[PDB]
Amino acid sequence: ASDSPMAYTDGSYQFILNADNTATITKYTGNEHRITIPAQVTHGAYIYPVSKIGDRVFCNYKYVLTSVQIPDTVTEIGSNAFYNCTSLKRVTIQDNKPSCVKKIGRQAFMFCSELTDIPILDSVTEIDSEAFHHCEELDTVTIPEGVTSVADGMFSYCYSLHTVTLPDSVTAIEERAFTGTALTQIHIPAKVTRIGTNAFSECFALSTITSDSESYPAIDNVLYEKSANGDYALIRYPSQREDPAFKIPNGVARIETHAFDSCAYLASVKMPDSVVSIGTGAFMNCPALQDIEFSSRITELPESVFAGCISLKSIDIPEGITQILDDAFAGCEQLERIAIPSSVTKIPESAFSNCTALNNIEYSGSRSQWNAISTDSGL
Ligand code: NA
Repeated sequence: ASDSPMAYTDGSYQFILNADNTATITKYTGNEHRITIPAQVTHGAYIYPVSKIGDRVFCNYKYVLTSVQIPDTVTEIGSNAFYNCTSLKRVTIQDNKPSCVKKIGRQAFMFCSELTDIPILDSVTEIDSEAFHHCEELDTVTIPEGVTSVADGMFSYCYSLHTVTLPDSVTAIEERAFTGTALTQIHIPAKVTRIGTNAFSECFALSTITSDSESYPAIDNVLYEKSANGDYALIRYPSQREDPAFKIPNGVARIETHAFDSCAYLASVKMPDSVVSIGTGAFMNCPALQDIEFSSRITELPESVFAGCISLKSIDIPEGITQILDDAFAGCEQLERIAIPSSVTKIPESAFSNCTALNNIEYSGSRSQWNAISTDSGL
């Protein structure tokens, strides 16, 4: 269908009729700053309980909006229902009754950056992608038993969110689910079998990691992904961990993207030769990082790998690296010396951008070989 179903009006609300003799609110035509979703609507000879807030009803609401009250008849909140309601403080249940909300749609509260009170989460079984993306004032969240995954970007950039309780029923934490949050600790429940890329990237306040998952063990307070073949990928080193040095264990095959981003204290890192690849921005914004011992089996320095590593003074790029990608050392203001092997044939101009102390480039090849290095790479 290229059109939505036939809608009726009851006061400031429009609605459609559901197959189970309930109604879905599809439009709001008022301009209140304190919203009360109706528990019932009338059409013809019948009264319909309101079971759903339709997709986008308050999406980009142009008027001032501070609070929303939902009746306990509502079992579903549509996608983008309160998208960009940036002064919305609270979403409560009428008469302080228990929430009956079971499903929350994609981006339902995305950009509700002042939202602090959300009791609608208490009996939910499904929450879709980015439902609380940029809810910058949420402080603690409890996901109830019955939720089976944390959908992608669910709490991305929830800057105040310092504690999240995940239930035993969660089997997946999707991509970017907690990117940029204020989590001080993480507990991975036993049934987690998938953690998506950057689920814990930019977690600047993280100090402890615990896990009951055999697929995602916490080994010496570091989160890993363990593959069926026994290989491990290091996925999250806690940024607030105070140890000046860390040696990545033998048996780790990959340092995943942003695994060591924003480490406030880490000064020295050592890689085993089992490490064959490093993800984008693996050590970005590590301001105390001074010494790096590389694996002999890596062949690339990925994008932004050491971007913002402002204490880095000297670095020896291992023989066998064939390319140094965009922004690899961008903003390394104290970098004075870099040894580049003749195997490096690609270095974009941005790789050493804002490297004002850089006065000693030790290149093991000839001037002709140096001039043959390609400076081409997209963004
Ligand atoms: Na090598």
